[PDB]
Amino acid sequence: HWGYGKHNGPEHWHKDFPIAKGERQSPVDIDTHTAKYDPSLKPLSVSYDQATSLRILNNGHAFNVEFDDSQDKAVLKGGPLDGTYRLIQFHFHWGSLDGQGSEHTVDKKKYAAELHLVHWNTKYGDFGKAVQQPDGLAVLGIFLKVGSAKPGLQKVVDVLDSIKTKGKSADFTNFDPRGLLPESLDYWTYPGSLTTPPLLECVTWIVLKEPISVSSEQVLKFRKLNFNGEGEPEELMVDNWRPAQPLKNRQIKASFK
Ligand SMILES: Cc1cc(C)n(C(=O)CCNc2ccc(S(N)(=O)=O)cc2)n1
Ligand SMILES: [Zn+2]
Repeated sequence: HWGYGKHNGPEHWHKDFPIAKGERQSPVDIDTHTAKYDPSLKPLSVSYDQATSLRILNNGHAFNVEFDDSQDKAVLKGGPLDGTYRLIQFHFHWGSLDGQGSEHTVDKKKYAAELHLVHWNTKYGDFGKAVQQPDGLAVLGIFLKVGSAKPGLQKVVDVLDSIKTKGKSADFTNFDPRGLLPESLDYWTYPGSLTTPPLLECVTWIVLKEPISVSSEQVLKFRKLNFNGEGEPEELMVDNWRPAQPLKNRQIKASFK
């Protein structure tokens, strides 16, 4: 099965998922000089005040913080989006070292990690139908750099020892994802894909320019997670990021000058 190893990593995915070599794959490098400011882009509207987290899961590739998406609660709208998108889960991608881990890059700069807040377009009724549509998902991407701790991340960090290995989950209620948001909502946007199999070309990417800082200790705890299941040889969950993919016939737009 696919993963983040030397024999099943990103360069192999196209054999089972040949959309891997498609026209709108993610992530990409954001060349900041050639992204154009688009004055028609709107401010991003992030409304997380009623978000209801339920559970955190080690799925063997990352951990997902899952949300109850059965009511109109935690929604993303505005920005480049038409309509409204409901938060279903967030997760991260990170490195074995501070100098790598992000999926998107900025003028080739790799950040230590990247947070993905995943939302589905309500007009398609559920996530599984949304991923079949070219405007089905909106993923809010936020870079992480190592410096001062992020207080709003610590609750996630401290539950990780309970979900060390693949297939483990833990209750995770009352987590407020507003505590993971940078001060500024300036962003870049482009049409792309899921960054893990099935690599479906269903995402409007919204990547914030301002990173959040987390401490070394916080990322170090991400790096103690395991890709393996309990009772199997330990494989640390590190370097769970896909490299930048060809931009092809796409424009990256900036919300800001
Ligand atoms: C029920 C159902 C049906 C499909 C195709 N699912 C996923 O694709 C699961 C993977 N979802 C996913 C993958 C990558 C990303 S990312 N890394 O591009 O944000 C976000 C969500 N789930
Ligand atoms: Zn992701």
